[PDB]
Amino acid sequence: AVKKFKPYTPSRRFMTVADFSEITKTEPEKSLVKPLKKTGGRNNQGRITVRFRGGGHKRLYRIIDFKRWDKVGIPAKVAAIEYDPNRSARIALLHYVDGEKRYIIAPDGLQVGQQVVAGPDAPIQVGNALPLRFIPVGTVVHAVELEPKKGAKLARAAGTSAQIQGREGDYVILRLPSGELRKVHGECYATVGAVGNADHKNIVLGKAGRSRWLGRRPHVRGAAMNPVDHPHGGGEGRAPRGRPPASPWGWQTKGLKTRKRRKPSSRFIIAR
Amino acid sequence: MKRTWQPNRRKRAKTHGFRARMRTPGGRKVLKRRRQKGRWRLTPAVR
RNA sequence: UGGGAGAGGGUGGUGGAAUUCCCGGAGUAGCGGUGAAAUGCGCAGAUACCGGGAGGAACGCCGAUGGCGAAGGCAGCCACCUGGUCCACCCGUGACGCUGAGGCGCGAAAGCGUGGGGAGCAAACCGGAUUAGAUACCCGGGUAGUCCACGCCCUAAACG
RNA sequence: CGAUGUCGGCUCGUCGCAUCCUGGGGCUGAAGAAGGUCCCAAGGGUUGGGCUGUUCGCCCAUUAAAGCGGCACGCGAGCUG
RNA sequence: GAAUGCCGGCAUGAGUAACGAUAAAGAGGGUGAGAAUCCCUCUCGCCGUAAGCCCAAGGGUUCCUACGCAAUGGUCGUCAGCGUAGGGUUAGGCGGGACCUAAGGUGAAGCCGAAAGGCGUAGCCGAAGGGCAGCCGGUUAAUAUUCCGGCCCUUCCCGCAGGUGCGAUGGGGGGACGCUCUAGGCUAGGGGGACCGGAGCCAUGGACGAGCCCGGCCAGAAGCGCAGGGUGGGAGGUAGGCAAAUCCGCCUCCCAACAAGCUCUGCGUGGUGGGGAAGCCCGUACGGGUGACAACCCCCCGAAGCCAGGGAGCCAAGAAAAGCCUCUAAGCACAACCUGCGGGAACCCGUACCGCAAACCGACACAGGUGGGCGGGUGCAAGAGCACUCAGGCGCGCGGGAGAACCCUCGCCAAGGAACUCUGCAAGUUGGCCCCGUAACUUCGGGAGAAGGGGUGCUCCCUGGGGUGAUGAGCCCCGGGGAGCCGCAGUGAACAGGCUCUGGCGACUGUUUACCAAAAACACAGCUCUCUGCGAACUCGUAAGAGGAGGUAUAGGGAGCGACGCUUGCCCGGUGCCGGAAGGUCAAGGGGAGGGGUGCAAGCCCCGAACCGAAGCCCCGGUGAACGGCGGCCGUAACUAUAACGGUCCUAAGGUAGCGAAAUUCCUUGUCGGGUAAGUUCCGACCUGCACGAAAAGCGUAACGACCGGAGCGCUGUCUCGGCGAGGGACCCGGUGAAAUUGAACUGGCCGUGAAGAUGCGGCCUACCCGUGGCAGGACGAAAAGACCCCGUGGAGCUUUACUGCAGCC
RNA sequence: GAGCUAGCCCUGGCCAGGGUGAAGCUGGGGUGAGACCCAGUGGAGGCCCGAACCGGUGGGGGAUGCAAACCCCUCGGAUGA
RNA sequence: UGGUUCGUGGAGCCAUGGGGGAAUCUGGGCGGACCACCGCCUAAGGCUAAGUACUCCGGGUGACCGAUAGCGCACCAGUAC
Ligand SMILES: [Mg+2]
Ligand SMILES: [Mg+2]
Ligand SMILES: [Mg+2]
Ligand SMILES: [Mg+2]
Ligand SMILES: [Mg+2]
Ligand SMILES: [Mg+2]
Ligand SMILES: [Mg+2]
Ligand SMILES: [Mg+2]
Ligand SMILES: [Mg+2]
Ligand SMILES: [Mg+2]
Ligand SMILES: [Mg+2]
Ligand SMILES: [Mg+2]
Ligand SMILES: [Mg+2]
Ligand SMILES: [Mg+2]
Ligand SMILES: [Mg+2]
Ligand SMILES: [Mg+2]
Ligand SMILES: [Mg+2]
Ligand SMILES: [Mg+2]
Ligand SMILES: [Mg+2]
Ligand SMILES: [Mg+2]
Ligand SMILES: [Mg+2]
Ligand SMILES: [Mg+2]
Ligand SMILES: [Mg+2]
Ligand SMILES: [Mg+2]
Ligand SMILES: [Mg+2]
Ligand SMILES: [Mg+2]
Ligand SMILES: [Mg+2]
Ligand SMILES: [Mg+2]
Ligand SMILES: [Mg+2]
Ligand SMILES: [Mg+2]
Ligand SMILES: [Mg+2]
Ligand SMILES: [Mg+2]
Ligand SMILES: [Mg+2]
Ligand SMILES: [Mg+2]
Ligand SMILES: [Mg+2]
Ligand SMILES: [Mg+2]
Ligand SMILES: [Mg+2]
Ligand SMILES: [Mg+2]
Ligand SMILES: [Mg+2]
Ligand SMILES: [Mg+2]
Ligand SMILES: [Mg+2]
Ligand SMILES: [Mg+2]
Ligand SMILES: [Mg+2]
Ligand SMILES: [Mg+2]
Ligand SMILES: [Mg+2]
Ligand SMILES: [Mg+2]
Ligand SMILES: [Mg+2]
Ligand SMILES: [Mg+2]
Ligand SMILES: [Mg+2]
Ligand SMILES: [Mg+2]
Ligand SMILES: [Mg+2]
Ligand SMILES: [Mg+2]
Ligand SMILES: [Mg+2]
Ligand SMILES: [Mg+2]
Ligand SMILES: [Mg+2]
Ligand SMILES: [Mg+2]
Ligand SMILES: [Mg+2]
Ligand SMILES: [Mg+2]
Ligand SMILES: [Mg+2]
Ligand SMILES: [Mg+2]
Ligand SMILES: [Mg+2]
Ligand SMILES: [Mg+2]
Ligand SMILES: [Mg+2]
Ligand SMILES: [Mg+2]
Ligand SMILES: [Mg+2]
Ligand SMILES: [Mg+2]
Ligand SMILES: [Mg+2]
Ligand SMILES: [Mg+2]
Ligand SMILES: [Mg+2]
Ligand SMILES: [Mg+2]
Ligand SMILES: [Mg+2]
Ligand SMILES: [Mg+2]
Ligand SMILES: [Mg+2]
Ligand SMILES: [Mg+2]
Ligand SMILES: [Mg+2]
Ligand SMILES: [Mg+2]
Ligand SMILES: [Mg+2]
Ligand SMILES: [Mg+2]
Ligand SMILES: [Mg+2]
Ligand SMILES: [Mg+2]
Ligand SMILES: [Mg+2]
Ligand SMILES: [Mg+2]
Ligand SMILES: [Mg+2]
Ligand SMILES: [Mg+2]
Ligand SMILES: [Mg+2]
Ligand SMILES: [Mg+2]
Ligand SMILES: [Mg+2]
Ligand SMILES: [Mg+2]
Ligand SMILES: [Mg+2]
Ligand SMILES: [Mg+2]
Ligand SMILES: [Mg+2]
Ligand SMILES: [Mg+2]
Ligand SMILES: [Mg+2]
Ligand SMILES: [Mg+2]
Ligand SMILES: [Mg+2]
Ligand SMILES: [Mg+2]
Ligand SMILES: [Mg+2]
Ligand SMILES: [Mg+2]
Ligand SMILES: [Mg+2]
Ligand SMILES: [Mg+2]
Ligand SMILES: [Mg+2]
Ligand SMILES: [Mg+2]
Ligand SMILES: [Mg+2]
Ligand SMILES: [Mg+2]
Ligand SMILES: [Mg+2]
Ligand SMILES: [Mg+2]
Ligand SMILES: [Mg+2]
Ligand SMILES: [Mg+2]
Ligand SMILES: [Mg+2]
Ligand SMILES: [Mg+2]
Ligand SMILES: [Mg+2]
Ligand SMILES: [Mg+2]
Ligand SMILES: [Mg+2]
Ligand SMILES: [Mg+2]
Ligand SMILES: [Mg+2]
Ligand SMILES: [Mg+2]
Ligand SMILES: [Mg+2]
Ligand SMILES: [Mg+2]
Ligand SMILES: [Mg+2]
Ligand SMILES: [Mg+2]
Ligand SMILES: [Mg+2]
Ligand SMILES: [Mg+2]
Ligand SMILES: [Mg+2]
Ligand SMILES: [Mg+2]
Ligand SMILES: [Mg+2]
Ligand SMILES: [Mg+2]
Ligand SMILES: [Mg+2]
Ligand SMILES: [Mg+2]
Ligand SMILES: [Mg+2]
Ligand SMILES: [Mg+2]
Ligand SMILES: [Mg+2]
Ligand SMILES: [Mg+2]
Ligand SMILES: [Mg+2]
Ligand SMILES: [Mg+2]
Ligand SMILES: [Mg+2]
Ligand SMILES: [Mg+2]
Ligand SMILES: [Mg+2]
Ligand SMILES: [Mg+2]
Ligand SMILES: [Mg+2]
Ligand SMILES: [Mg+2]
Ligand SMILES: [Mg+2]
Ligand SMILES: [Mg+2]
Ligand SMILES: [Mg+2]
Ligand SMILES: [Mg+2]
Ligand SMILES: [Mg+2]
Ligand SMILES: [Mg+2]
Ligand SMILES: [Mg+2]
Ligand SMILES: [Mg+2]
Ligand SMILES: [Mg+2]
Ligand SMILES: [Mg+2]
Ligand SMILES: [Mg+2]
Ligand SMILES: [Mg+2]
Ligand SMILES: [Mg+2]
Ligand SMILES: [Mg+2]
Ligand SMILES: [Mg+2]
Ligand SMILES: [Mg+2]
Ligand SMILES: [Mg+2]
Ligand SMILES: [Mg+2]
Ligand SMILES: [Mg+2]
Ligand SMILES: [Mg+2]
Ligand SMILES: [Mg+2]
Ligand SMILES: [Mg+2]
Ligand SMILES: [Mg+2]
Ligand SMILES: [Mg+2]
Ligand SMILES: [Mg+2]
Ligand SMILES: [Mg+2]
Ligand SMILES: [Mg+2]
Ligand SMILES: [Mg+2]
Ligand SMILES: [Mg+2]
Ligand SMILES: [Mg+2]
Ligand SMILES: [Mg+2]
Ligand SMILES: [Mg+2]
Ligand SMILES: [Mg+2]
Ligand SMILES: [Mg+2]
Ligand SMILES: [Mg+2]
Ligand SMILES: [Mg+2]
Ligand SMILES: [Mg+2]
Ligand SMILES: [Mg+2]
Ligand SMILES: [Mg+2]
Ligand SMILES: [Mg+2]
Ligand SMILES: [Mg+2]
Ligand SMILES: [Mg+2]
Ligand SMILES: [Mg+2]
Ligand SMILES: [Mg+2]
Ligand SMILES: [Mg+2]
Ligand SMILES: [Mg+2]
Ligand SMILES: [Mg+2]
Ligand SMILES: [Mg+2]
Ligand SMILES: [Mg+2]
Ligand SMILES: [Mg+2]
Ligand SMILES: [Mg+2]
Ligand SMILES: [Mg+2]
Ligand SMILES: [Mg+2]
Ligand SMILES: [Mg+2]
Ligand SMILES: [Mg+2]
Ligand SMILES: [Mg+2]
Ligand SMILES: [Mg+2]
Ligand SMILES: [Mg+2]
Ligand SMILES: [Mg+2]
Ligand SMILES: [Mg+2]
Ligand SMILES: [Mg+2]
Ligand SMILES: [Mg+2]
Ligand SMILES: [Mg+2]
Ligand SMILES: [Mg+2]
Ligand SMILES: [Mg+2]
Ligand SMILES: [Mg+2]
Ligand SMILES: [Mg+2]
Ligand SMILES: [Mg+2]
Ligand SMILES: [Mg+2]
Ligand SMILES: [Mg+2]
Repeated sequence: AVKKFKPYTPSRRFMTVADFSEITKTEPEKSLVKPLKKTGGRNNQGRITVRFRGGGHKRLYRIIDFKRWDKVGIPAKVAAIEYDPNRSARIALLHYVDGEKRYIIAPDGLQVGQQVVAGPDAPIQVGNALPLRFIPVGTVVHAVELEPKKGAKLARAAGTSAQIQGREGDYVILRLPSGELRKVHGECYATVGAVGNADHKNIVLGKAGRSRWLGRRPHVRGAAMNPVDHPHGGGEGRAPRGRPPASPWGWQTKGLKTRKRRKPSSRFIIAR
Repeated sequence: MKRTWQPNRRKRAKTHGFRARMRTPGGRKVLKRRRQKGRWRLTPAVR
């Protein structure tokens, strides 16, 4: 629903921000925040391991419930929908009838005021979490555990959704957001709805700096490098790739698969 | 212009000083060499 | 006021046949294709058969010189929302009417922008035949597109 | 090669003559005027511009003429670059 | 006797360059053995968002005083930041620790590693962050928020008095937070004043005057007042805050909707405490007395500071823990806690001095570098700008003369204006504010300060708005109209764009080669390809572990292109990558046909053929925004010319669109046209593209550009073509006094000669001895064991289908 | 050895004064309802002019220097990568 | 795989990281692949002086030096810098 800009500077010609229309509460719940360690790419050795990170806006981390079999049977009233900086989705503030407050991430089509509940016996209705063995086949669904009681791994980004295409025995068959078809165990919880903020991927950042506010630093091509630095480096003049196109560490980056071949997960994976 | 030696009594003691020699097995051999030399200051004098 | 018909339109949902692909079984020396052949597919087990699964598009019989709409145009079924129209009763208002330069809206198909989707067909493109030659007609592949949402384009043998 | 700084421009000259002009002369297919060619002759003079890093060259407008070469293709402990 | 040899010593250059900002000096008087340089007075100049105060870092005695001058001071020195000696730094309230946590470090539990060691939850350490109780003056030669004076506070510990279930390192609240823009009321700060208090002064033509000059404050408990911040109050129900809770959280009705009530700050007032100018008189270097019984009043401007956790908006969504409050748990409830009072107790370290600099970092009393706060006044529209100047601090630790060339930094110029030159390089024109007015083009924002104009000072009169005060005077902020005055000139000084047309590259702001390159290179939003289903892929690591990520296909990695507009054609034969349970080949291992060596034999020990044996390669397909590639020869059309057309060779295919003598064009200054008097550059065309061409992208593109090219207008010392003037050097004198270089030197020209470029050889010529200011032709001048070339079976960096290995992967 | 320098993490600070005037609000116009168009308010931006601050474009000086990167004139950014 | 003179060699012996895996005197290793004969030792637990190496320190001696030599230092030196 994505809010655009008159071209009164050169960067504001193309820059789009999101609407923030579903946001009801501008300031996060005090008992559910804890500080993000900004890391900068830098591991415990101090070395860069992911290049070109840092410089971001400071963030407080919002504790998300990715389990929701913690609190089976206890319904919750949706009290607020909020901005999480740490993820593409929005988040929903739940006041449970206990008075435990939790965040969950926000489906498409939540309203404030409404009631959600996890359950094998919850209604099949947006925001409720069931095992996958109890959701009817053909529903779209999100927040999907991959192995049971290990918490939600699958379909967490903004707009994303997985669909149940079958059962087979203990296991159910998911169309993942990649289009991968995968056997997931039936007792893995999953949370119905697709995820909201589906207009995330139409955001055009507009200028250089809005990359830097998110902690994405400048990315340097290997053709601008020198042959110690990169395979693509060097060449008096500009340079075609000269060789099959290649990472800084030597391996190819047009086509080369590196799914590990003897992985035990591949017996659970149908297509790709 | 801004030259190289910009002194700091925190940094001098925490880097070159005696308690940070004796963490490292290289740094204990520093004081061993300076004792065997006979130096009057095994560590840099900070105050 | 009381009724009637209709693919009139918008939204949500849903049913079956068939094409393609994938998986399993069985099964052989050929299948497609044409005027005829060839490209092509096939002993790495194709076509032809059965069973399961996924996906998209269009809805056979009803069905026609039929209906509906101002035009473009509209066809499985279900529900919601909604426009037009016709008949009867002759009840009310009481000339309130006709057309309409501009304006405003709608406007097949092709085309364009963002995202999705892509089974079949199919510009461009690639082969194989015809021919003196083929940038075509015929044949085998095949990308945009054809589909959806939103925004444009504003055309025609938009014809009675 | 335990270093002789390379092109072009500027500044500053100085030298040679196989002379562009000026001076003297022979022959002329030299009527006159203007020329051609050769001999003597360096004392002096030998312009300002457009283009190009240019030297050279091509044009513009003049001129009596718009000379060719040497001096480490003179001259960077003189300058530019 | 040589090694550009090592160490030391002393010479040459040479009384030469220089003496470290062109902010500036002159005189009188003292001390002294000795004064331009030390102290005092007068005159002059310089800084004054500092070149003036206060913090922090760093430095470590440099502070003050007394006595000195060998060395240090770029001269001198009686002076000093120097030598000797003595003195000086006082804290419950300032900073830090017996408080807390952040990144990080360490690290019992635990994980890993040949050893050394590497990780790691809780914990602990870790500070310009959070927490916490002191303001104003006075004394010293030198310390003070530290001592003294006044006023006011915080912790403990022990007592009594009155209240309450008290009670944890445990639960909860709070602490607690972004950027930008702001309202109200204050304070700091400043301006004015006829009012108040002052020593005094009428000068030189006038003035005894609401004259001139100086000053009209500071802190301050309780209690009021004015601003403002935080906050709902009961009742039940309760399974969540890992035990328990009356607390918190979540429901359900009742009264508020407000700050009404509670607290809590800020600011005024406040008992009382203190300060108190100019001028004059002095005896120090620095200070004192008087002026004073001082006055200590009123207006205006007003903050970026306070109320503070204020309000509004926005996306990029903005630390933790303790102090503090509350709630229970054991234990206790003769306790323990809270409020009031009294008595008592309150440790360790720093404190001097410099601190945009002569005391820090630069070997130096070095024109460089160094974080935070105050930083007055007037005018210029505003300002931390600029000019002058309060307080305050300086005249930069060599001077005196002279008035050449030459150099640096300035000023001016006849006539001409780019003729200079690689280039208007440099320098000049323009310059601030107000009002007219402003083109192509465009992404409708811009282009725009387009361009080009007019106004600009002062006096008098009339006149409209606000803010503070009562609607009023005054004080302040803004305007309008009319009439005049002066000068060459009115932003009268200083600070303050030259403009336009056109092309190339890159969309734009940005980034880089610290110390010769700021660009068309890098980056950039944006496009595509590819990988990656999560103990992800990728990366660091032997491992453990960690980043990715406390992310989950709208996410993460890798590669290329690089906003946007219109587009990205053909070749999959070779290389890469992807898909193929067939087939060829393929190692260990299985398998033993058969044979061998020894034994008197049972035996023991060897080879060893079929056949079964993975990945990989061969093979079959796919794949270009993967690596890459994208032709040649003949003939033909009613005049030549040309070839729409055809024939033919080869290829995997034979360059499509769009550009094109281009950042690409050798021939080349191609050829036409435009500009010019004249144009190897420029702009527009043709295509004969040596050798453009579609994501190492193609062709365009408004705006942007300290990028690169061409042209014109204005303007000028760039030039014709120079001239004059100013200052800092240069020159002379006094003081101090280097350097690279140097075989020794008694060191001329020509023509020859010589290892082929002679002061030194030969012949001739010329020439008394020695300096100073200058110029650079030579001494193959100095400096660097040439960096271009070659050599060395010299070395490093980089590449690959060179060789051979290794990590990694299968 | 990261007290220079490059990147990142934690915690603080700094950016005088002027211009332009996006969204959004309010009134009005408009329509069946709208889109939309006027004003007024508003105060956005890797916006503009320019000190501190960060740089280092062109020229000149310097060249055994004040300086082993300096000085003068000029110039770029200056609410943000 | 390492050690030994042993660099795969006819490669034994000794120690081993991986796989298989006995016996207790009629049992086992060895004498350089292997076999026979003849011989030599008794693994898979550990301790053990002296003879050997060095010179921070004390002493003796020198066809060793004599302040550019001898230690870096004869001297308040691992100091000043
Ligand atoms: Mg928290
Ligand atoms: Mg760590
Ligand atoms: Mg470490
Ligand atoms: Mg890049
Ligand atoms: Mg490069
Ligand atoms: Mg490197
Ligand atoms: Mg490489
Ligand atoms: Mg390359
Ligand atoms: Mg090239
Ligand atoms: Mg009737
Ligand atoms: Mg009538
Ligand atoms: Mg249409
Ligand atoms: Mg269509
Ligand atoms: Mg489309
Ligand atoms: Mg087809
Ligand atoms: Mg076809
Ligand atoms: Mg018709
Ligand atoms: Mg040479
Ligand atoms: Mg020499
Ligand atoms: Mg002659
Ligand atoms: Mg003559
Ligand atoms: Mg003659
Ligand atoms: Mg003649
Ligand atoms: Mg004649
Ligand atoms: Mg010209
Ligand atoms: Mg030129
Ligand atoms: Mg030449
Ligand atoms: Mg000549
Ligand atoms: Mg020559
Ligand atoms: Mg020459
Ligand atoms: Mg030259
Ligand atoms: Mg140059
Ligand atoms: Mg050059
Ligand atoms: Mg000799
Ligand atoms: Mg010698
Ligand atoms: Mg010497
Ligand atoms: Mg001398
Ligand atoms: Mg002299
Ligand atoms: Mg001399
Ligand atoms: Mg001299
Ligand atoms: Mg001198
Ligand atoms: Mg005397
Ligand atoms: Mg400090
Ligand atoms: Mg200190
Ligand atoms: Mg010092
Ligand atoms: Mg001292
Ligand atoms: Mg004295
Ligand atoms: Mg002295
Ligand atoms: Mg003495
Ligand atoms: Mg002296
Ligand atoms: Mg000195
Ligand atoms: Mg004396
Ligand atoms: Mg002193
Ligand atoms: Mg002293
Ligand atoms: Mg203690
Ligand atoms: Mg204690
Ligand atoms: Mg502590
Ligand atoms: Mg702690
Ligand atoms: Mg550790
Ligand atoms: Mg250990
Ligand atoms: Mg830790
Ligand atoms: Mg602190
Ligand atoms: Mg603090
Ligand atoms: Mg304190
Ligand atoms: Mg005081
Ligand atoms: Mg003092
Ligand atoms: Mg006191
Ligand atoms: Mg209690
Ligand atoms: Mg807490
Ligand atoms: Mg707590
Ligand atoms: Mg005041
Ligand atoms: Mg008076
Ligand atoms: Mg008088
Ligand atoms: Mg006053
Ligand atoms: Mg006051
Ligand atoms: Mg007061
Ligand atoms: Mg309540
Ligand atoms: Mg409980
Ligand atoms: Mg209120
Ligand atoms: Mg009070
Ligand atoms: Mg007084
Ligand atoms: Mg006085
Ligand atoms: Mg607030
Ligand atoms: Mg703690
Ligand atoms: Mg002190
Ligand atoms: Mg002090
Ligand atoms: Mg300062
Ligand atoms: Mg110094
Ligand atoms: Mg230095
Ligand atoms: Mg010093
Ligand atoms: Mg000095
Ligand atoms: Mg200095
Ligand atoms: Mg400076
Ligand atoms: Mg500074
Ligand atoms: Mg001020
Ligand atoms: Mg001022
Ligand atoms: Mg004035
Ligand atoms: Mg002012
Ligand atoms: Mg101004
Ligand atoms: Mg200020
Ligand atoms: Mg100033
Ligand atoms: Mg003064
Ligand atoms: Mg001086
Ligand atoms: Mg004059
Ligand atoms: Mg002139
Ligand atoms: Mg003139
Ligand atoms: Mg002119
Ligand atoms: Mg010229
Ligand atoms: Mg010329
Ligand atoms: Mg030019
Ligand atoms: Mg210029
Ligand atoms: Mg002017
Ligand atoms: Mg233009
Ligand atoms: Mg405009
Ligand atoms: Mg103007
Ligand atoms: Mg006047
Ligand atoms: Mg006021
Ligand atoms: Mg008023
Ligand atoms: Mg005038
Ligand atoms: Mg000016
Ligand atoms: Mg060009
Ligand atoms: Mg750029
Ligand atoms: Mg472009
Ligand atoms: Mg700009
Ligand atoms: Mg830029
Ligand atoms: Mg550089
Ligand atoms: Mg360098
Ligand atoms: Mg530069
Ligand atoms: Mg693009
Ligand atoms: Mg897109
Ligand atoms: Mg590794
Ligand atoms: Mg991990
Ligand atoms: Mg994590
Ligand atoms: Mg991706
Ligand atoms: Mg990516
Ligand atoms: Mg590129
Ligand atoms: Mg490009
Ligand atoms: Mg366009
Ligand atoms: Mg292509
Ligand atoms: Mg290919
Ligand atoms: Mg291929
Ligand atoms: Mg192929
Ligand atoms: Mg393969
Ligand atoms: Mg074998
Ligand atoms: Mg075998
Ligand atoms: Mg075998
Ligand atoms: Mg195989
Ligand atoms: Mg012909
Ligand atoms: Mg042909
Ligand atoms: Mg083509
Ligand atoms: Mg041309
Ligand atoms: Mg012409
Ligand atoms: Mg012409
Ligand atoms: Mg021409
Ligand atoms: Mg052209
Ligand atoms: Mg051409
Ligand atoms: Mg070319
Ligand atoms: Mg190209
Ligand atoms: Mg190319
Ligand atoms: Mg390409
Ligand atoms: Mg282009
Ligand atoms: Mg352009
Ligand atoms: Mg341009
Ligand atoms: Mg001149
Ligand atoms: Mg002169
Ligand atoms: Mg002068
Ligand atoms: Mg002298
Ligand atoms: Mg000679
Ligand atoms: Mg001679
Ligand atoms: Mg001789
Ligand atoms: Mg001389
Ligand atoms: Mg000379
Ligand atoms: Mg000279
Ligand atoms: Mg020379
Ligand atoms: Mg030389
Ligand atoms: Mg050499
Ligand atoms: Mg070099
Ligand atoms: Mg060789
Ligand atoms: Mg070699
Ligand atoms: Mg390996
Ligand atoms: Mg650093
Ligand atoms: Mg400002
Ligand atoms: Mg508006
Ligand atoms: Mg603004
Ligand atoms: Mg800006
Ligand atoms: Mg600026
Ligand atoms: Mg400041
Ligand atoms: Mg700096
Ligand atoms: Mg830089
Ligand atoms: Mg510069
Ligand atoms: Mg320079
Ligand atoms: Mg500037
Ligand atoms: Mg500018
Ligand atoms: Mg061996
Ligand atoms: Mg061996
Ligand atoms: Mg061998
Ligand atoms: Mg061996
Ligand atoms: Mg073993
Ligand atoms: Mg073993
Ligand atoms: Mg054996
Ligand atoms: Mg043996
Ligand atoms: Mg044996
Ligand atoms: Mg034997
Ligand atoms: Mg034996
Ligand atoms: Mg034994
Ligand atoms: Mg001894
Ligand atoms: Mg001797
Ligand atoms: Mg010695
Ligand atoms: Mg001696
Ligand atoms: Mg020695």
